[PDB]
Amino acid sequence: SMQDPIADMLTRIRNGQAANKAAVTMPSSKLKVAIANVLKEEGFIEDFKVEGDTKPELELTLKYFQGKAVVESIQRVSRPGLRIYKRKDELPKVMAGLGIAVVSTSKGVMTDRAARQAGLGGEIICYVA
Amino acid sequence: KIRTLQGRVVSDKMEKSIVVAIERFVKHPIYGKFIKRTTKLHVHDENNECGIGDVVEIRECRPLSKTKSWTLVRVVEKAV
Amino acid sequence: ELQEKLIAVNRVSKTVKGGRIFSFTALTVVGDGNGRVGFGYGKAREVPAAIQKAMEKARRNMINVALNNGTLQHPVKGVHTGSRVFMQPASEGTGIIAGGAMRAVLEVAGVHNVLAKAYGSTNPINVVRATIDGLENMNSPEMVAAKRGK
Amino acid sequence: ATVNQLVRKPRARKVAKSNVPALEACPQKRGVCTRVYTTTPKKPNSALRKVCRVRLTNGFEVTSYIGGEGHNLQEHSVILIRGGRVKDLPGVRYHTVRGALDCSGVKDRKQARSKYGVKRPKA
Amino acid sequence: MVTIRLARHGAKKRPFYQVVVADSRNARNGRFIERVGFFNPIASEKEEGTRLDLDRIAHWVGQGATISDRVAALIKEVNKAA
Amino acid sequence: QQKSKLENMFANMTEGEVHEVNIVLKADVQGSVEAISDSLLKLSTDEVKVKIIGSGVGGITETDATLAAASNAILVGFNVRADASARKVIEAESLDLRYYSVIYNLIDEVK
Amino acid sequence: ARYLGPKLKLSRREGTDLFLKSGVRAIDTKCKIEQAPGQHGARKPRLSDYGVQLREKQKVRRIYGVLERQFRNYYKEAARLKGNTGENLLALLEGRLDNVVYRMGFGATRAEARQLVSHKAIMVNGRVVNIASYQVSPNDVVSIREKAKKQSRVKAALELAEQREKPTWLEVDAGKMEGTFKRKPERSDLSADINEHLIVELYSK
RNA sequence: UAGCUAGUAGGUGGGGUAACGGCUCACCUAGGCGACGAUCCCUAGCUGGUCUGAGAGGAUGACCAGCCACACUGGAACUGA
RNA sequence: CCCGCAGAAGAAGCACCGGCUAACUCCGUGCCAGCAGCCGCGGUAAUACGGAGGGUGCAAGCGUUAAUCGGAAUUACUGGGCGUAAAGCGCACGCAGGCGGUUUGUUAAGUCAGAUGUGAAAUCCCCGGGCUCAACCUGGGAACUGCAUCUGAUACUGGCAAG
Repeated sequence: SMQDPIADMLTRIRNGQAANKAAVTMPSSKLKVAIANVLKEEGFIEDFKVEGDTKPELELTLKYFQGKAVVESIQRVSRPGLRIYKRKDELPKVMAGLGIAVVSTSKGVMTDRAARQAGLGGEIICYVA
Repeated sequence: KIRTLQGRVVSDKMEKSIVVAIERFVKHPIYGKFIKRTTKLHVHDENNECGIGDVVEIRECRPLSKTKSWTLVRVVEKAV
Repeated sequence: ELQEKLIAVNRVSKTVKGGRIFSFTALTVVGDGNGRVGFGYGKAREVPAAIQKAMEKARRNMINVALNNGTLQHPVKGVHTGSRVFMQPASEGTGIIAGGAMRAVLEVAGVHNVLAKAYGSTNPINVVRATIDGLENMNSPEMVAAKRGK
Repeated sequence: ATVNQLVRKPRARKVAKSNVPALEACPQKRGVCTRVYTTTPKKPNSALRKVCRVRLTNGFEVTSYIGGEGHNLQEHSVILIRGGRVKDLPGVRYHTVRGALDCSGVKDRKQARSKYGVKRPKA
Repeated sequence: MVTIRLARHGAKKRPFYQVVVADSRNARNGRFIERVGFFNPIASEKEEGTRLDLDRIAHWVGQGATISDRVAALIKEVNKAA
Repeated sequence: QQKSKLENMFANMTEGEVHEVNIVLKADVQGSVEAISDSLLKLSTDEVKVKIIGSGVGGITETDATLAAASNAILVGFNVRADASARKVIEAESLDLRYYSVIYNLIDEVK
Repeated sequence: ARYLGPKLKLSRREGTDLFLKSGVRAIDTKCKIEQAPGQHGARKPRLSDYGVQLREKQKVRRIYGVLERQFRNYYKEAARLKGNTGENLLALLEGRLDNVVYRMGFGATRAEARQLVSHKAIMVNGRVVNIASYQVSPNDVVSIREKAKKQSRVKAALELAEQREKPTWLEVDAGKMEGTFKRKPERSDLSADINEHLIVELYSK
């Protein structure tokens, strides 16, 4: 169901990257926008966008360099059925630090790199490769 | 004030006694799943105060019976 | 610089109208010592005939694998048919410590450090290619600067 | 598969029952060896082998294989039993010790003296 | 009785005592409150070998603990400032 | 042991004396077991053959009662007492425990 | 805890010069090296992938004259020590007292170097040392004592020691019949033909 | 093994213990525990650790040290901090 | 612990060698006698038995057996399957339980930060020291992944309120 709409968007990317589709449309939210902001910040997606008032729709433009996709893989780590939380140095690094995780800390939604520098962690979302 | 827990009434009238069903969230050591655990504890009461359909604050004390080593202080609202 | 070697040889059977005729197939993997990983299987009625075609086919279909110094850039998962291969970089650690079938592909690629532990099926012909697929899909921190950075 | 299923009932492990019914945390045992029989091997092979029904000190009666060429074992004189399983005469889960207690070692043997209780000859 | 005393944890034919504050009713290597220092009576002529913290024992002396003839002798061997 | 068994030079006895009686003996003193056994072999005859099995140095034991359990035999002692672990075995399975002060009363009953 | 048998059989079975027959002469000439490892050694040199892993360990053990149980500790010590595990293996073996006695040219062979060290004729920093496995560290000076000095065993060794490589990591000296360990030997200064990656592999499984 | 508990659960008063208490009595009320496994059955001292394992875990509880229980079996009291 | 005396003198065995698995021929025996951890050898050329020669591994130890883990991703939380190999209840409605769209305010339980106390010592690990080296012993440090309390952070989950 709509139950887990965070992991929906992670599947929307991988299907869009596999299918070679440019524009991907979906529902919007508070955390839903802030995850996509971190994807553009490091430089994975091309750009994020929102359009609407009563029912805003999250439009994520997908970036492509070669014929192969930009993002290698994106998977839901922490899920409704089982949550994962990481303190300060317990925060795991993906592919020897290459790429970024997405981690929701107290001050805001950050990466595994940025969470180490500030000196505070929280609920990990997903691993961007 | 001394440390407290957020447990609810659960038993109405035990003839000048009151149990407190305490909910809590704990990470399971092996799998890492978060299961709700229920800690039922006997508490001493005064002047037949409010019973079930309420949530009652709790604090440690000298045991006035077998087990029953806690005392109440404050209760949220009235009806369930 | 050719640095070529065989993994294993396995006798097979046909069983025609007359009777059983046995062929031979030798798996081989090759490399230049710094990337350029390649392999070949082939078959023949003799042992020295089959190994020749294996080394001959190993020259073509050769692709670059990106390494930091003498180690992997990161840990990478790779699968082929029914085999499942993991690996960890482990910088200058103990090194080239692994069993046959996957021993050849690592040492000739250039790695003198990374740990294997191949799960699932451990068939000599399926355990190879899971490396080359798992090393091809692996990307380089310098040349991923297209997507990375800006 | 699902985590919430495994929270109710955790993962089960097989007890892995031992292949030595004597057990008692005992490497070797002894037993009375009442009758020494001669029985043919399994389906694939053909031979005549020396095997005896050994009543152990614990109470359990169990058959035991006699290694080496020939033996003086029979009726009385309690023998030691090393154990371990080799499959040939159906039912055998043990081996007798040679050169221990009352049991004689193999005569005129030179290689593999540790096995079969053969002493080093004076040279 | 709270007492400061030397427990032998070293080796056979090579003693290494451990000066420690414990109850007299407890065993030598048994239960104790807490360690203070160490004294090897073998050792050699060198910078280290005898160490003892007078700030810790003098606390326990004030609380009502007695001192054995050896612990006293080791305090009066090393002195305080010397 | 090898000589006595091979001495017959045949797989069995030539006649019907094969029927025999077994005995189990443990005497408190070491001097007797060797001495009286010689006198116990004097009463032996061609018809019925009697043999001693596992002569003991003293008392009684688990492996001794087990020795009489495998092959049916009388368990006798010049002088012996039953151990706590010995009584449990003797009382359970069907056996016979008889101790004799003198060797004469023994030499008569075995016969 | 020593071999005592034929030293050239260890050289033959490996198929490499262990420097056990050195002493007075050198460079073999007469040998029968390799070619018949056993009685049926003239059979083809084809050998398993596992066997060449063990064959490397035996080469290093038969050079330095170390047993598997004593040699198990050097891998365990080299693994726990930092940096490369293979480089630490030969570094701990190179720091043995018998070998440091052999490198300076006191003993004409490696077994003879262990031989002389056993007799309490070698003295580190003044004090005598019996054990050949004594670990030599930086700034340690090692020398022959006054008793049994200038003997034909030690004198002939130091004469022909000049004809060898002459290692840079320790000073030969041989003027007053003494030696000094300058620093820990480099990777380039040892090994070369003997590989550390092959021996380091065997312990992983 | 799905139902298990009459001093059983709680109160009041009295007695009791060095000390709170069904600790032990009288009376009063009908509760208490339990699917988050009560009760019953089988086995077992527990822990720092030991052994194995890349880790997670698994097995284990000699020696060393902490706590507990026991002192031929069963039961009870005295002396004394 | 040190010094002297005499002389190679007083001191090496055990398994194994068909593949797995480092290490081979001959002789004898001929589905006999035996080997064997697994798949298997022997019925007249046995590198698989027995002996011999040779060899390999290891050493005052070497084997067998028993015992636990590893291998075993073969109870798989990390880290597996469920069309045809072992496996989706015959199907459905559903209580407890698990989980839940999206917005604002709030609470600060879960979560995260910092501090304090405790987590005995030993042990393990790291850097040193002392027994001729080592085992052993030992200084300090690290760690003890923990639990509790107190003061903060409010993204996410939960509670509560209005949507």
